[PDB]
Amino acid sequence: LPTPHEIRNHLDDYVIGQEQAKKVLAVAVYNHYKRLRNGDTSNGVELGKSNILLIGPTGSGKTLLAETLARLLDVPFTMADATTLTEAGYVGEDVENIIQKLLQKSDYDVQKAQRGIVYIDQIDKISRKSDDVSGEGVQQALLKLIEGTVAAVPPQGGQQEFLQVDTSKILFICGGAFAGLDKVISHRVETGSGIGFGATVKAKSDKASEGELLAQVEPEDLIKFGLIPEFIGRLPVVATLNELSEEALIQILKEPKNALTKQYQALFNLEGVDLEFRDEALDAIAKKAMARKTGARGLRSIVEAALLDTMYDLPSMEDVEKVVIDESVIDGQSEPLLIY
Amino acid sequence: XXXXRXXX
Amino acid sequence: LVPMVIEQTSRGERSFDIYSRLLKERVIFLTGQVEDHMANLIVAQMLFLEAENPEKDIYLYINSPGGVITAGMSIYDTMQFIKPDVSTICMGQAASMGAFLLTAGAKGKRFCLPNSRVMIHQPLGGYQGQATDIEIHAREILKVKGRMNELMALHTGQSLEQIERDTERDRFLSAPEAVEYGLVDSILTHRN
Amino acid sequence: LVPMVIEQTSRGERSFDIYSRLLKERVIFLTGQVEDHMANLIVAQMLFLEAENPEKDIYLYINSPGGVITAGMSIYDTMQFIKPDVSTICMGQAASMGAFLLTAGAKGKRFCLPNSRVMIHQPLGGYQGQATDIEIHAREILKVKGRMNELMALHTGQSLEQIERDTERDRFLSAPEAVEYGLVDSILTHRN
Amino acid sequence: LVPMVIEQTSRGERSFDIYSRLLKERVIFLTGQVEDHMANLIVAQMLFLEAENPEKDIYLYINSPGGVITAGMSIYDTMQFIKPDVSTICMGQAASMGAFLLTAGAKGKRFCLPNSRVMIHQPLGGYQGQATDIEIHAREILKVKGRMNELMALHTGQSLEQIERDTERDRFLSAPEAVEYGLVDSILTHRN
Ligand SMILES: Nc1ncnc2c1ncn2[C@@H]1O[C@H](COP(=O)(O)OP(=O)(O)O)[C@@H](O)[C@H]1O
Repeated sequence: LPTPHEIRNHLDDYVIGQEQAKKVLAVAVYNHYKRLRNGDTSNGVELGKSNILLIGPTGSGKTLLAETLARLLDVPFTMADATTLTEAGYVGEDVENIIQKLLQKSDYDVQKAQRGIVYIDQIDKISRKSDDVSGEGVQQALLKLIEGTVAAVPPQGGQQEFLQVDTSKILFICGGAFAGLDKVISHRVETGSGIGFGATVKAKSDKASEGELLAQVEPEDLIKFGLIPEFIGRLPVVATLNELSEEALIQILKEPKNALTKQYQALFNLEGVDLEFRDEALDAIAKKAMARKTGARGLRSIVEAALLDTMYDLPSMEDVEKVVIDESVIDGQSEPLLIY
Repeated sequence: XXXXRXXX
Repeated sequence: LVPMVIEQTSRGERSFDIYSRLLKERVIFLTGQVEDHMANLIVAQMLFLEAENPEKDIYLYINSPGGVITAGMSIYDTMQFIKPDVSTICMGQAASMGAFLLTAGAKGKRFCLPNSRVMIHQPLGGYQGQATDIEIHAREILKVKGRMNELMALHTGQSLEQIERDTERDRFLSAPEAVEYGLVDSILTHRN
Repeated sequence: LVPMVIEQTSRGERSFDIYSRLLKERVIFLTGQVEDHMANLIVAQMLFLEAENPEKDIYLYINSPGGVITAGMSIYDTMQFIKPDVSTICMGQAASMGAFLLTAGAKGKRFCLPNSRVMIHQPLGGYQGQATDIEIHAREILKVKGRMNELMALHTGQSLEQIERDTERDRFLSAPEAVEYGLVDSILTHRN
Repeated sequence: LVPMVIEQTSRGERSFDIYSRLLKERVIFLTGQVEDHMANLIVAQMLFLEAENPEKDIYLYINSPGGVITAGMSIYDTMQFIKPDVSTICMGQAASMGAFLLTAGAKGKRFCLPNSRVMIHQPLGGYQGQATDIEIHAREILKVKGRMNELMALHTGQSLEQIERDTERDRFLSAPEAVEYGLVDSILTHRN
């Protein structure tokens, strides 16, 4: 029922700074579900599936795009991690666990779990080591899984029976971050440099965005990284997040309706007290976030640690209608101003 | 009951 | 002794010598006197980079007091034959033959350090034997001197008459003077 | 012989030479006489560290009785070109050229050991030949002496006239005097 | 040739040279004449052990007929700078500079073998040139002699006047006499 323009606005409401990624997932999910409604009633039969492969920095909202999508789409969603995954029978894990995880959302799905979505994290960790149960071997097992098959699944765990569930219909989104991939593509496309005199040094570590280089990424470069070309062939769609920005972090706390700044504002509305967050206080949070190399994920630690004293003393305090936060308070050398 | 899981 | 370094790659860790690591980035080092063995080693490096990629610029750092002429001309002809632009940089000193390979680099990609020094003079030689043989070796070295001046004028842009007068004796040229002389294009004072 | 060490890492165990281990931490060793081969080796080390990290300070330990001037000037220009601050430390002795690379380090990051010793004098040379050639080589070494004194004043902060009088003959400077002379910033007596 | 040994560990078997195996246990060997190359190698070993553990004692075995003074003073300042106590042992012989590094060890952790021998004399030097230059090098070596006697008294506890008289000429000291002289603490006759 939805359209790419309608879903783009909803995605924009919760995600920002990633414009190309919205159009990729919009048209992909749009055409993916179109195939489910129409099925194979048309002349064309066995409509092939189009998988999605995301590559971007850490904490760049890759998981948020899949989580926010499940809320509007309403289909079941799961967040699997490939770090634990092992090669067909070892101590760490087996691929079978992933299949049950999706069913676990509703625990009863015959013609409903086929339309679900799955997310994978840390895909680069299984890169083929060339010096294996961690490397290439793991990829070979996922080939048949993504291509579509049926796995026996005890519904609810229990009957003397097992249920069959198709997986061709089920779309997969392999999310992950490929660190060091800039050097591989730089020598191939832009320039061989970084070590020589005339060669450009990596001066623009944070001055310029590496993202632009990632836009020119191709599957051939992924082969040198360690992945199998056969594995990448199953995921023709490609999404590339560029970077995270300091001004974006200020917008992340103001433009999204679910911003953390707005949660505290609503907390005190019922209490009958006003809340404020000046622009001079948000810019400081951006510096501390980049300092810990964590992105937006390491944001609540800075906010909750600063407002621990104010929140603890707010019920005790009386005749206080407004709260003002300053940049000095974020550093910890000052106490927030209170207005009666 | 009892799981005998070992890997070489 | 040569220090060993580790190049972090996705496939795994690999150990390289300091000279081999820079070779991977299309960088060659010209150190010491120019001889038949040292010259033949640099030629193999250029050819190896040509096959890997013929469209990426090569960087040649030169720090040498010069040497044999025939050993140096093999490098010059190679740089002109191959398609990639061989960028040249002068570190420390550039003698007669070191200066000829410096100016022979691709136009616009020649640099000299702020404190580098270039020296140019005429070919040196000698012979012992009959008078008939001395005349033969004298005519040969005269052709080389004339040939080396013709090419020097071609890349430096000066006239052949000027190169003949300036190369009669040793002539030192500072880094600023080399730019004005057409020998180089600019100076790499700081990294911008 | 060079002892081998083991660097415990998450991936596994790796064996390194003592000189290569310190190179991983942005540390370079300058030992013995300064020549074209030893000087060209240190330059490759600095560039390798620049690419790995351009924002981390580099440490250069110098223990050398000096050597060729042209070989040493290639290192000085490199330290100024690259963005990272090249910290210099004097161990044992620092001759004319070793002292020039010592003071050329980043301001505020220059140290001298409590018992180290620095020595400075004028450039040495010589020539044999016709009188016309002696005049050429004499003018060249005179420019270097003037150029080396100009740069010494820039980093030490002293006046050019003072460097000329102090560099006429050999002058030894103890560790305390080097601080008073602007050559270094402090002394690393103990680890705090 | 250096024999290879196998260090049995839980992870697996590893092959080490005899000198590298002892380095893992904070043991450094000082063999032969003290020069700039041999001295600069030991300094890197001490720093490597400092990072691995700053609270474990280091053992330094010295068997050397002495050598250059400036090369030896780099080691002395390093032992005093680092926090760990550098234990010193004399094997075979300890000359003028070998004796200065021997007594410079941590107090109470200095030993001498029952048949070892220590020798001390004044600094050696020489110069050839103008009379003005001889006076400069003479004043410098005189400062070193005075400085070396001051530090010798500090660790040995004797007075500066006594060290001056005893170091005027070669003086051999047996192992028992060294204890009475404050140079060492005890003798490691047998293992108890
Ligand atoms: N545009 C955005 N607006 C609000 N929060 C964001 C945005 N982008 C990222 N985040 C934050 O990042 C976190 C998710 O990071 P994630 O995408 O899982 O990292 P990775 O890309 O390494 O998987 C969420 O907690 C979310 O609050």
